[PDB]
Amino acid sequence: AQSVPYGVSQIKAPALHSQGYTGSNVKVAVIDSGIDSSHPDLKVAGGASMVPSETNPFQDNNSHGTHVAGTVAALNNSIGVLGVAPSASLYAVKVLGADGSGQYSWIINGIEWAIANNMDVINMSLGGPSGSAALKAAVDKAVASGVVVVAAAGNEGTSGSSSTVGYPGKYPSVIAVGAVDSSNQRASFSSVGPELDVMAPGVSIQSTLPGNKYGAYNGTSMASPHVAGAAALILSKHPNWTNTQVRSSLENTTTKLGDSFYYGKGLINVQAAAQ
Ligand SMILES: [Ca+2]
Ligand code: NA
Repeated sequence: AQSVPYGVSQIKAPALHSQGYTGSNVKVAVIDSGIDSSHPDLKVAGGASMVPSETNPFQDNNSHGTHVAGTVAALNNSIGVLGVAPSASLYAVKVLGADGSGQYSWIINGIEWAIANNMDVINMSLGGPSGSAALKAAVDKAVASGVVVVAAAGNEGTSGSSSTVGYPGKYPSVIAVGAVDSSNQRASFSSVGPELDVMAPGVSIQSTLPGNKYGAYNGTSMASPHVAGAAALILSKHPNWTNTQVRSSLENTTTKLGDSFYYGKGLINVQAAAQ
């Protein structure tokens, strides 16, 4: 028996699945800890590792990349969960080790791989407090190249009047995603600031874990893949739309939630965005 995690329903993904739009032929790169390609509820189309220590992107030592991957694209079958874009072509771009730590060079190499490999959407459920000119140039390049780039806003909460949006989420070319719960309430951990773009469900998100398991996690890393999945649904309905058009559609059709410093534009609604 399959279950639909609440976050998939919240963003109105089942409305698109009902129409027959499930993300088919859309290439999504999950730039994270790898994806357990053996999970019965996932199909991994390819990938590459950027970790010089761990060559196999298809082994997830951390769990994170597998959980993110299941929010984007857990298969529509009789088992497990359901992803936002269950027919999307998932690619595992390993940039983080078993510790969940990476190098900025590894991340940049993963972005570059995704551009060279004609990915449609990049998800980066990662962030740090410090950016780099090379990191900015990579995200900017991916955008200029036609990629939809989505990232977690960060789990820094509030800090006075300061923005707490991490990098690369802080860059204007990236869609930075904050986290709400099932009641549309911002999660206390969710980073804030002018650079926050949209919100998605990020509290108690059930998804796939390595070794044929399922579990729930909290974080803006869990909100991000809802938006990356949403961009894959939009492209499956409108394959001729640019990344610019996908982004605008998602930002312009949100359910407004509260002050933009805390909530950005509000909650994404894929049914409205898919127009
Ligand atoms: Ca399933
Ligand atoms: Na941003």
